[PDB]
Amino acid sequence: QRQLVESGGGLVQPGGSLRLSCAASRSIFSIDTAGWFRQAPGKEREGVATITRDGNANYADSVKGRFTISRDRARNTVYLQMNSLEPEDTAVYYCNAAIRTTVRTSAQEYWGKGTPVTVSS
Amino acid sequence: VQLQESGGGLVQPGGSLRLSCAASGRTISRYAMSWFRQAPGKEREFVAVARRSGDGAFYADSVQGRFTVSRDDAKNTVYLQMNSLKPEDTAVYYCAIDSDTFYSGSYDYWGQGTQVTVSS
Amino acid sequence: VQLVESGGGLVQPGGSLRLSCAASGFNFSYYSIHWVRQAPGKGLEWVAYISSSSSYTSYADSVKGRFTISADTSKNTAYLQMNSLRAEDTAVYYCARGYQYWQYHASWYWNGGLDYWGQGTLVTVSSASTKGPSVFPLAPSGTAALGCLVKDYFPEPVTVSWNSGALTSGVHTFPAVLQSSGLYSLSSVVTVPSSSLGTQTYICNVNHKPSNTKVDKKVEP
Amino acid sequence: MTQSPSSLSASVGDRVTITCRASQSVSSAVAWYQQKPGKAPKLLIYSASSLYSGVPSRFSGSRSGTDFTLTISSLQPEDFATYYCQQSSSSLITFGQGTKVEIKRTVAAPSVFIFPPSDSQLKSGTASVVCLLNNFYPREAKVQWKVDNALQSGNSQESVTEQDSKDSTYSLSSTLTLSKADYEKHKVYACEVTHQGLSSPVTKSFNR
Repeated sequence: QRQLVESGGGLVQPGGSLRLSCAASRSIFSIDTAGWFRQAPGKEREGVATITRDGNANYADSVKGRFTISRDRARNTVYLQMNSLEPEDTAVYYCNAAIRTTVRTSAQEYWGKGTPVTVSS
Repeated sequence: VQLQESGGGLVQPGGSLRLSCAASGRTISRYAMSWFRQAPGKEREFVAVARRSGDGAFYADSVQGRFTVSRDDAKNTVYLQMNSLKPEDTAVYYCAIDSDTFYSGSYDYWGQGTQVTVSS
Repeated sequence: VQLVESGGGLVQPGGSLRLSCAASGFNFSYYSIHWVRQAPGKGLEWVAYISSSSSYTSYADSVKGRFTISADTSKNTAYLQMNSLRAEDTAVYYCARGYQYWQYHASWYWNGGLDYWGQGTLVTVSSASTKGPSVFPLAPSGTAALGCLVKDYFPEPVTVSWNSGALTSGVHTFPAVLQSSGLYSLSSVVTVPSSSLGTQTYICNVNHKPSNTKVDKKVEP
Repeated sequence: MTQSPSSLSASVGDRVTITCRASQSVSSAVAWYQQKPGKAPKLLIYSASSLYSGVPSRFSGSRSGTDFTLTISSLQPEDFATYYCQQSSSSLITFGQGTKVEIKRTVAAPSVFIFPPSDSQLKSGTASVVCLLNNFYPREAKVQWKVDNALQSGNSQESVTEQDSKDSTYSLSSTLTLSKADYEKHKVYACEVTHQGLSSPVTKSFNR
């Protein structure tokens, strides 16, 4: 599942912050429902957040307070700003989507490739 | 290649000396440097070895804890700090270079020795 | 999360063989599979890599071309297909889980690693057939050493006991080494009191199960 | 990959450091593994600084310059095994040659023994001569075979035991193999041993 491109991960000291941005490959009409998944190296793909069609911003139960999902209806791009990071949030952060190409074609899934995020001294 | 020990002498039981071994004609930084001692009539016996920096120092049973070997690579000199000295430590002390950088004890060059006498 | 290797017996040089890496538990379409090899008494060495589909496959120069990897998400299984086996490839091959898109990630600040490892199978290439050891005394001439030379056997393993297991202190049974013949040899030695040599009997009991060989050898001064 | 220390000795509870020279790869960060004798290597550190879920906190990462390092703060009597560094690359990873910690202990010179071939073996056409170096430390040693005082090459093999779990020593066997006809051409069979704990070589010999 390609044609999505996350970007923004990078080393960051404990308590820093940064903004990952799921995207689209070319001229996509709309992003129905996003979602950001995490796959730290010794665990299972958890799941961290969920926007909906209009807005729901439902979060996990260990992250409320640091993670602020959003959308950019102008240039179709889901966002995810993590603030005051911690050494337990190291993982690769996948992106999900519900792309719909044109104004009448039915929806269709899409997975990303994800980006790494390391937190340490 | 020449080695020259110094720092021996007469010392009281419980006392301290520091032996030095100065090398010429050879850069010691690449080689382990060892101390041996020989009491009259006895075989020359191992005391301590300082391998290259980071590769560790090793010691004989009889001196463990009391003696410490150390290195000054820049000055091509190795040291034996001898504390808590015992009568049994009386001997001529010798330094030798291990010519094998892989540490198999190829002792080709020896000093002339320095006398240590521990008695009151 | 129980990786399981299987499929390792004995092969003639140049031959071919498949190796099966049964997965379980994790959703197999998410993770890669790596085959890490280890020669006897050396450091590990990476050999292959297969993702969910077959559209991803790297290789390692050691078996570039001689080896065909393959996947089957039907039973979460992965298969290695080795051909033109060389005399050196004798090894202990593994499995190892690991990220799917492990290339697009790797960078100057992240490296996924290999989480779960299997347990290893023992491929072995030879021309060599099953053969029991010859057992020869290592005769002693305040501690004495004595032993048994356990020579020209194949494959591993052999066991050696002393005095039917009553003598265990000071025994050293050396790791086998492969001779230029392609057969193994080792010695088993024991140190004992020199004053015992006249009045104590020393017998090495050698067992090579692959050949059903059992030999007791009295070791006399 | 070239790990710099290769036989780092150490005692219990102390601190030790181990470094993996980036062999100017893509320099993607290392991920240290650990392996005990004859088992499955485990993960210890990924991305060069973070721990693996459920690993004691004694360990640590470090990204000094372009020389990645690992530091065991306190050495539990359990941690004694080989360690491996694993650097990614363009499209193939490669494990380092790997270093091996070991138990510090005051040097022990080998006891040396020589064994002539048995008459039973000779009657079959081959002569195996065995030299035993027993219960020594550190592991490095040299065994030279001399036959009528002539140094031998190419006709011997060595085996070394794993470190003894009680006394932390090694033993070593060297086996010289000759045809019966070659064996019967010579009188003096000698094994000459050196070790850093020996002030002079130890020779054990027999006359055929």
